[PDB]
Amino acid sequence: SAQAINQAVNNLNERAKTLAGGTTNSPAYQATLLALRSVLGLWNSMGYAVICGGYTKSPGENNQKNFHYTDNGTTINCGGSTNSNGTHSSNGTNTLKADKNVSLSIEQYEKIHESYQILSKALKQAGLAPLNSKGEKLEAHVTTSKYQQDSQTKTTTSVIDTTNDAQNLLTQAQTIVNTLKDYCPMLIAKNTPSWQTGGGKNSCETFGAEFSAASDMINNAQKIVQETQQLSANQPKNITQPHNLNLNTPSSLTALAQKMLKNAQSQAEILKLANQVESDFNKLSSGHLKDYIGKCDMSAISSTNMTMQSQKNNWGNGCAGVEETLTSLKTSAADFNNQTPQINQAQNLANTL
Amino acid sequence: QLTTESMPFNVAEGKEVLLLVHNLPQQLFGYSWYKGERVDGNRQIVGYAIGTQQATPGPANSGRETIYPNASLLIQNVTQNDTGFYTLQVIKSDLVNEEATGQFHVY
Repeated sequence: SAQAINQAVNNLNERAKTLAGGTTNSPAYQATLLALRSVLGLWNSMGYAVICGGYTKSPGENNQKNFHYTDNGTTINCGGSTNSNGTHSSNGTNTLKADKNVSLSIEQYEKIHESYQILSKALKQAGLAPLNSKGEKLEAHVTTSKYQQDSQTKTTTSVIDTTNDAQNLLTQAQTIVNTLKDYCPMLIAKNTPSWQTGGGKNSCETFGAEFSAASDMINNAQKIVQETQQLSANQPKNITQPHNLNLNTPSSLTALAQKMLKNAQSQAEILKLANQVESDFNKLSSGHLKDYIGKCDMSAISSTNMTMQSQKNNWGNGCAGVEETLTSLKTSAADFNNQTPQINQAQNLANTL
Repeated sequence: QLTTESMPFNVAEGKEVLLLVHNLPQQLFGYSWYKGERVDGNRQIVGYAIGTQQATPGPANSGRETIYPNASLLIQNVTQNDTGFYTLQVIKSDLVNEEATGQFHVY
């Protein structure tokens, strides 16, 4: 009949426009945001312990580099050690070669740092852009320091032109997880979190499940983006001139219906992925990071290669607002799990032709 | 405190010497041996990471050295050039280091 097919099209479009364009109502958006916040939470929870600054070329290059996290700010030193008496040493991790199951190079660390700052600054200054939207441009700042030749420490803030679209931000998150996953740098030993008391063990030994979890959340979130654009360029049009059989020919009617089914399957696939992100978050957030990634209050934990601006800082726990976004994913998915009957009528209605 | 001991101290040319390490910390990130008095990357004999057990040689590596998990350094077919000070830097799991020097003479 006329308005039956026409009403089913209006159900798909309104649901698709909410799923693609919406923020707080969209489980596609909130799952993407969860994956982004989870990697920020991962690094905030255990990033300080990652051993960096092993040499690439030579032991003769005793390169160091300080990486800055700003507020109660902190600074992480790659390359150096601290001597028995407590003084800083320019000979430390940089005496030993950087590779798998040992130590990140300064280069590998500066990628993690740069991506982290891009991701963190983008979500705070602009938020995640809607998945159908192409994004909004914004500058990101990355502060680091090097030691000058027998003299003072030089600070340097870089500018990075970046966007807040999902595809970009997911790439930043992917850089952090894959660098930890692929090269398994060792953790520093010694308000110490439970997992650290993880001293003579690499980061993949302590967080293998958590890296795999985050890794999958990113890949599933990237797939949601690719289905959302496919969905967006697959809109079934309303039937107009309902009895004009020359205009509304039984060819275009079968084509419209097959456009509705591909539109329907994309929506099903997105919600499937969104649940798997929620599944993968439970794997991430129930191991060593259970009492950490979800929360944020000012601790005072310190390793020998960290200096802090006061006696506070926020290392040890996530500080990404993951619990907020987890419930928002559930609340949005509940709305979409109630409208699944209206979708199922629209699938059956199209299959008839 | 960390301590070297060369065995023997007075070494005949073409023979071998073992630098024993006493009071080695039980929790280690890694360590490195050096030619001479001080920790100098240009005179690194070899670096050893505990995670991989990779004895990565350095610029001072003659090819006649063998390093062990107990931080000991065997040197075989000792030449007259091998005389003098050696330096061990050890790096603990908490990123704190301990230095120790040793020495042997060759005749």
